[PDB]
Amino acid sequence: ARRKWQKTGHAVRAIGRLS
Amino acid sequence: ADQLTEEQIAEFKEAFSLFDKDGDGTITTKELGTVMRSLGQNPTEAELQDMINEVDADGNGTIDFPEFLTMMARKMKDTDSEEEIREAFRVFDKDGNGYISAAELRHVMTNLGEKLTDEEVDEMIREADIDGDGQVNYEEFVQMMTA
Ligand SMILES: [Ca+2]
Ligand SMILES: [Ca+2]
Ligand SMILES: [Ca+2]
Ligand SMILES: [Ca+2]
Repeated sequence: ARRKWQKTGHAVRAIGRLS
Repeated sequence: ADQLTEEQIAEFKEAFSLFDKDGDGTITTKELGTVMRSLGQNPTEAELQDMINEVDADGNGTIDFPEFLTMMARKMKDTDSEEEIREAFRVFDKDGNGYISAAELRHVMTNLGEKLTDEEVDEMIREADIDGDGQVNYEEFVQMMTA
């Protein structure tokens, strides 16, 4: 579960950085 | 470590794989658009290409893991992280009540490409619920989305 949250957070972070 | 670690690289690879849904080693505009829609954004064609172009060091039009890692590792300005997290909450909190339910979490995770078990959904909720009120609020989500 913790890693799943971290993966999700990293996806959002990646979209922010890409933006 | 402010510095890049093996653990961090492995986590960034796990994130890369979420985008690279066909497992071919590169993220296309199609794959990036799909994840953005799962997170509540409908990017234009040109936005996808323009975004890829900024990180597409080898000029091939798509993002490989080295390019993704360089982007994720970079010491940065104006990452938009806080605002992007705020926006992302909206697809989780579909009824707008300020809390993410188990059903709500399960629904977004399915869109992101999971088939989570009941135990995993329940564990994800419980872990985020640091105030112990049984529910997951915006500030609790924020802590999980920077963990
Ligand atoms: Ca791919
Ligand atoms: Ca490339
Ligand atoms: Ca809700
Ligand atoms: Ca709570």
